[PDB]
Amino acid sequence: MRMDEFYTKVYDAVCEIPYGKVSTYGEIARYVGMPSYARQVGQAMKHLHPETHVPWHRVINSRGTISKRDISAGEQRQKDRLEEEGVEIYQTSLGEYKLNLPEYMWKP
DNA sequence: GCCATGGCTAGTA
DNA sequence: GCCATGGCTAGTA
Repeated sequence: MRMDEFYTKVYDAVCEIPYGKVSTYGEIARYVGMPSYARQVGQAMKHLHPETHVPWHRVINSRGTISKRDISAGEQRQKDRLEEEGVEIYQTSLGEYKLNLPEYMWKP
């Protein structure tokens, strides 16, 4: 499979995560049949434009935290979105935001 | 080509 | 560890 397809397949899968659930880079990656490709799902999400109607906020790492995402710390926005979805998050010592995976985890 | 740089993470320590 | 992108440079031609 070529990139650009992959992407389309990701976004498809991401568009499938239910309102108020979530998944992880890792899961998605395996979902679309390329388990080794977490990081890239990462990047697929990165490249989307704001105007997207693709649920990129519903994807976080396997440690139930909002991925660091150093460049453009304006990922604060991912938090907001997720709260208004009802999902409930808190911070940590060392900052970060985090939630209860077993609950919110989309178990397809 | 070799190398650093990422919204990573299963399995060690 | 895994793996794409993209910016350097040995060193072929």
